[PDB]
Amino acid sequence: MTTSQKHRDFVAEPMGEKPVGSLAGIGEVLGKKLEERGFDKAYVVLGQFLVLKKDEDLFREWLKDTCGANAKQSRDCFGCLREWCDAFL
Amino acid sequence: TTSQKHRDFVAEPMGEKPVGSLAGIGEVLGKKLEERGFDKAYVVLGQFLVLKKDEDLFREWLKDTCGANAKQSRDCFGCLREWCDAFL
Repeated sequence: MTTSQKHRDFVAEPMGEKPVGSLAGIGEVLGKKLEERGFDKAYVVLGQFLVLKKDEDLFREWLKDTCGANAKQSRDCFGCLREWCDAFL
Repeated sequence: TTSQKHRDFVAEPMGEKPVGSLAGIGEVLGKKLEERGFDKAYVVLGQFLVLKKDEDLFREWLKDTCGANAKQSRDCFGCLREWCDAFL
């Protein structure tokens, strides 16, 4: 296992109303910027991931443009949503 | 009241189900959604989620996007809402 514990905790169960900061790669700084843009719950970011048809390039670019995420942060967030979807969607 | 199509959709994860598996989305609406990029049910779920599950805005978006009437958009909203309550 090379993922974080935080990734593993997110992908282990339905997300319900978890805040956006429950996503791997989304620390307090990125989480506040996402909340200020209306992406306050993790499921709203899931929504964007799905509207983009789970495309890595589009989602990771969107995250960068929306909250300033760097490459590692955006990879971690994408991977957490991708594995959650494989488990639950 | 619900259709069997609704109950079949809300009973299980949607995976890669086509957009036409959603209650309310018949052959005509489905084609118009596919033409606009919403080829899978989960892409419409995505829009429902981006809109924070807001009934008025989602049903209006669906009217604007594929011409859904009030019953079709009612049916589609209700199946996504109940799916999310079971699985999200």
